[PDB]
Amino acid sequence: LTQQTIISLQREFASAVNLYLIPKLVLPNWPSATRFPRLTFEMEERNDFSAAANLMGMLINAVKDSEDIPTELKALIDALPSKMRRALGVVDEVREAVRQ
Amino acid sequence: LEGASVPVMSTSYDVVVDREFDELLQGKDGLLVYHKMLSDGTVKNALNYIFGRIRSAKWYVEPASTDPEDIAIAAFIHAQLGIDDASVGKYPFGRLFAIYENAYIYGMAAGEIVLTLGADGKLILDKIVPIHPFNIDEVLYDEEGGPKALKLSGEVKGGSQFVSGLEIPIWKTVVFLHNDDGSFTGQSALRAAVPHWLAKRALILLINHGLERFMIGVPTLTIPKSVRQGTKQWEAAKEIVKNFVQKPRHGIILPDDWKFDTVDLKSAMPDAIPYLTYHDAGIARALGIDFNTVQLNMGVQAINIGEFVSLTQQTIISLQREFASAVNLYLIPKLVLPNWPSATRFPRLTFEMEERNDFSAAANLMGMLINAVKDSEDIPTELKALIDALPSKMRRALGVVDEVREAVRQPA
Amino acid sequence: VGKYPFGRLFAIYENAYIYGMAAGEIVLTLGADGKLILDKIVPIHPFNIDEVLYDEEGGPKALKLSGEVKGGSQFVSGLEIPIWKTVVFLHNDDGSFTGQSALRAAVPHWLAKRALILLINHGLERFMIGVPTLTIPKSVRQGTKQWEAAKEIVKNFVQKPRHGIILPDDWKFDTVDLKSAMPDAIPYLTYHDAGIARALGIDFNTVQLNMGVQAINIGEFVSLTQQTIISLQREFASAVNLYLIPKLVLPNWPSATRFPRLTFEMEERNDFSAAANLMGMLINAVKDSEDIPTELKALIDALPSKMRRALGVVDEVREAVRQPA
Amino acid sequence: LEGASVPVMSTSYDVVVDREFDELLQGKDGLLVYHKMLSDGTVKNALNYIFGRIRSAKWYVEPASTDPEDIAIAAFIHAQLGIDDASVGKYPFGRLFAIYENAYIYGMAAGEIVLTLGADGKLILDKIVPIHPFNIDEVLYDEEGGPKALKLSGEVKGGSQFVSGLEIPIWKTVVFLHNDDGSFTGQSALRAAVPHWL
Repeated sequence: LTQQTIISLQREFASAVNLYLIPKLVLPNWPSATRFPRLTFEMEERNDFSAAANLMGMLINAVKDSEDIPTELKALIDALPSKMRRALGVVDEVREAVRQ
Repeated sequence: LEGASVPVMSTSYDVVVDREFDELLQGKDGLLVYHKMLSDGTVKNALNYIFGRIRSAKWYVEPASTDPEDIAIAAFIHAQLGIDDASVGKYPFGRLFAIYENAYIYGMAAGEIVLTLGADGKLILDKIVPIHPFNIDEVLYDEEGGPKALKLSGEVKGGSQFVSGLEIPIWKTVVFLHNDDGSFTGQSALRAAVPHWLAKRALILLINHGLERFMIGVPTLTIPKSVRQGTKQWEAAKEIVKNFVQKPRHGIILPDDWKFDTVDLKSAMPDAIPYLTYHDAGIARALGIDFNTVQLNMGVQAINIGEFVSLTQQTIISLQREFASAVNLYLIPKLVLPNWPSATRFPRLTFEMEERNDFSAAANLMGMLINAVKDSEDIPTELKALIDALPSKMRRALGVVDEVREAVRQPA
Repeated sequence: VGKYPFGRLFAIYENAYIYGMAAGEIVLTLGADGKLILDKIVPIHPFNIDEVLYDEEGGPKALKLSGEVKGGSQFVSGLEIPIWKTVVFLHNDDGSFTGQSALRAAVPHWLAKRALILLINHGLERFMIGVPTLTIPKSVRQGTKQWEAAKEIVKNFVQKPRHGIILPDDWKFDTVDLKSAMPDAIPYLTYHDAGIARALGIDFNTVQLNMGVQAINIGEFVSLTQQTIISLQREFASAVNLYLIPKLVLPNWPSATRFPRLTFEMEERNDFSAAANLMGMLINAVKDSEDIPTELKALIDALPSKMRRALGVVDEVREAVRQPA
Repeated sequence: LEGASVPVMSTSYDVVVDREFDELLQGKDGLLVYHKMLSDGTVKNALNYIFGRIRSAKWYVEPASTDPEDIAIAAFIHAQLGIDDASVGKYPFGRLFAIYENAYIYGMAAGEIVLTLGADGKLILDKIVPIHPFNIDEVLYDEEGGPKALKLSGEVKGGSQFVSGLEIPIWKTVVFLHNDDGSFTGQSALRAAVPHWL
């Protein structure tokens, strides 16, 4: 119940960074830029980790005999309905790009 | 084919004027009461929970149909709001919720919709200018009782100038009403909490006063009839009574015809805490919260707190629908029509229903679906086909298969 | 959520629940497809209904309205609308076409609660502060310095307790002996207060909520309350099915003899774990099918009633709408 | 393509002036009350929990789209902040949270954004200079009630000189407001706790 208060404060903080800071860092380097990256966070409302970890195991088992498990697994996850996708966590394409 | 034969009429009869019978809560004097209630810790605790839960409802855009054009228009709106997993969004998204919060507290609020030319050649949302009910003189109506404009008066932020009877047409605005009864009159959610709030404040004053007389005692000094005011003896009497209260360690030396005592109150102090917390917790009950916000986790209670949080969801889901209705009626058509002048049906802002925790059972079913299509040549396609064929309860438990999100996530 | 007018119908039904009856004017316009479509519902508040007019057989034929146009442009006096231009919501119609407020049976508990809060407020002051008494010699007369001193003592006892009381030896100060502790009226107050919600057919305590020693199974009392709320859902659906849907169908299909019906999913018990498990067993059975959706829908419609209904609605109308042209 | 016809207006009516009715909590005298409340053990216990949970929220950067260019720009920002599993980050990341904490306590705070030339040729974040509400005289507004600058007065740390009415344009700053009602006026989160504290 207390998380509904604290998540509101996280949104207030993110809004200020997204409005005042990020455009000031992007425009100098990309003067034509029309849309901007956004700072955001993972929603923590309830502890569904046991059920979510079990589903993660069932997804891996399904793509196990794949010639490229990472690619097939990421494809299968993005196809899940919203509640099921979000329970596994963030598939961070920006982290992936930085780690190249 | 004929239009309406019945006009919109005021909710007025006898002492009830535009839904209100109590003179102290009529018009802008009413707004000052609701403003003062925001300084109460129990009111603020309730609004923090309610407003937090509303924003967390997993907001998304449903298209008018599965037609590719309806999907395209829905994707434009998705992009305008910055729909995302945390409902952070682009700047104006958050501003709409802040205006709706003023409507919840005061009964009505609004924003001016400002468009600009996008890089694509499309007209896009530039900003929402918030309008506070303190700065609304009145709503103006046509001859059939339909709203046509807002009349505004107030000081420009910074104190450069006063605004005096400025009129803005309704078609340039989004208007949020709380609990509209059909007359286009909003009402503060705090209305039914006023009696409990007044009672709580009066009881805290009474307990504070009682605690001093039972904690310290009321000193009495009985002296001979010969002692008159303005004597050395008289000063000594006043000094004894004063020191009893201020300097208890001092002690009291008396001649044998002077008698000191405290008033016998003839019982223990009454325990008013249960009656105080009845009125205090009653503030949150009046907003439709179905768990005790003052005792919270303390004391002997029901085993299943989760069920009382689920009961509270029926109140908060109603507020989510009220917010969505206003966006769908006032904002989305104003963003679509400039770019698609022939448009006859519109995307709708909506949310995921959160009533019960069925996640363990739903995740287990999700696993059984994946296992069934596992040896498919294209698992995503087959899985989405199988899900849309499920009976309603089973489909909805898995979550939203968001075709608009899918269209946006198309790489160019 | 729906389109704008959907929500407006629920707001009108809410007025019917509170007051006994309410109504809305149905306004149609020409759609892009050439069809007559719903334009809007104009809500009608019972404060603005003079009466229902009846034919010679006691069937309703019109509403007579009086009220002020919103914004105060003019007063409307005895305006008559035929019933066929309206949706009418009655709460608990007994067969006579007379609605009754759901709040009727709560009035006594509401009056008792208000009277008890006044009585407790008054009692709490006399037990918390005390009623001061001052006994003085017969010689002390009104309109004297001594008389003012007496009035100042009793006033200050109430207002300024830290002040203290100095008395000559033939003056006696006391508080009235009430001869017992204050009676605990909280249980009787909460009996009447919680009684307001009992009178509306709610079967859990809405005043104590989660607090105090209780039944283990709160869920069963929420299920009992569903029998009240499902009845209200049927009352709402009946009015839409009778007054609104035929008015949307007949203009476009003048020969129409049968009509679609607004309905809802029955929510009585939480059988979701068992139902989700069965759904998994059905899928596993048709898994090696060349067309799983078709075979699965065939198998589900063949299930016995309890088992079919537990899975939810197989909505053929939703399926038709979701057809891309 | 029409401009706004309605200006931003103050939340003021009768005794309510810019959201506040109690004289003892108006303006900078108000800030002294909220500062004193920080020495209360129950206030500090609550702020420790709230501020800790905010920083622990697994912060990351979402791109404007799945387009490779939008991903590239998002990666630049990710690198500027030093996004990582513990939300430790590079020096300035932590400074933004410290400034937001002042906004929560007092109602508003700010930071000056300073850029420098990076090794790659790009303009990069050099630092955020924190601005405390004790050292803000006022926000300056345009004719439509939009904020344009901050006017500052205070003593330079170390006591070298007093600064008097220094003006910084808003485009050189990040501004944090707590619970902005639409008027660009923040409010202390501690406001509703004052009666219980007394």
